[PDB]
Amino acid sequence: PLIVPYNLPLPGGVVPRMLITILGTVKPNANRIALDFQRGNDVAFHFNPRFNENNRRVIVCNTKLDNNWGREERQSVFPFESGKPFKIQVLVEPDHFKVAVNDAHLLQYNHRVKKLNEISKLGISGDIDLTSASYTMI
Ligand SMILES: CO[C@@H]1[C@@H](n2cc(-c3ccc(Cl)c(F)c3F)nn2)[C@@H](O)[C@@H](CO)O[C@@H]1Cc1cn([C@@H]2CCOC[C@@H]2F)nn1
Ligand SMILES: [Cl-]
Repeated sequence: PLIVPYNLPLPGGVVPRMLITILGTVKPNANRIALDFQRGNDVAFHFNPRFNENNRRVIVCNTKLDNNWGREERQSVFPFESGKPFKIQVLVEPDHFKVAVNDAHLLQYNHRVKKLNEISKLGISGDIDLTSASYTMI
C-alpha cells in the first residue's frame, strides 16, 4: 500500500496491449477519485469519478492541453461505492483507452493525445486507500 497522491512511472510511455491495474479501497465518505495519464504538463486522459456532482454520481473524462481542459465525456454508469475495494483496469488499445472496473467494462476514451510513447506518468489521487499500481503486457 501507498499514500496518495502517487505517480506510477510509465517509461517510454504507453503502448497497445499494456494493461494497467489499480487496486484500492474507496474512503467511507468519498467525493472524488482521479487517474491522470500525463504527457509532461498535458493530461492525455483524466478519469474522474465524482460521487456528489449536483447530488449525482458521474464519471467525467477529459484531456488537458496547454493547461486548458477540453471537451468532457460523461458517463452515468458508476461502479464505485464508498468504503468498498475496487479494481480499475486501463487497457491501452491502438485508438483508445479501455476502462474496466471490478472486471466489468466501463468506457472507452479515444486518444486525443497521439504520442502514446510520451505518456510517461500515471497520477493517482482522490479519496482512496491505494493498495497496488502495476502494469503488464497481455
Ligand atoms: C475542479 O477541476 C476539475 C478538474 N480537476 C479535478 C482535479 C482533481 C484534483 C485532485 C484530486 Cl484528489 C482529484 F480527485 C481531482 F479530480 N483536478 N482538476 C477536472 O476534473 C476537469 C475535467 O474536465 O474538470 C474540472 C476543471 C474544469 C472543467 N472545465 C470545463 C467544464 C465544461 O467542459 C469544458 C471544461 F472541461 N473547466 N475547468
Ligand atoms: Cl490526493
